[PDB]
This record gives sequence, C-alpha cells and structure tokens, in this order.
Amino acid sequence: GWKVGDRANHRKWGIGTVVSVRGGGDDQELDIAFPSPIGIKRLLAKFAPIEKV
Repeated sequence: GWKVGDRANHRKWGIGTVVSVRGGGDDQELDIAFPSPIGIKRLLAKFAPIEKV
C-alpha cells in the first residue's frame, strides 16, 4: 500500500507527501505533510479521499 515518500492528492488539502505509515497493511494510518500552512495530517487510509501521485 502506501509508503513513506509517496505523494497523495487529498480532496480537501491538495497534494502532500507521506511522512509516516503505520498500523498493519489492512488498516494503514498515514501522516501526510501538506505544504504550509496546512502541515501534517494524520488519517486512516481506508476511505480517505486521497489518490496516489
């Protein structure tokens, strides 16, 4: 699934970079760093409004 360094386009926050991935592969939790001033958001990958790249 998701990997550190991946870029994600989020419906709300635009494009950001994955800085942490945890939980098991079936319930990944992502930290995604969006450019200033949004900062880092922590969210469950399941049902997240994100697309890779």
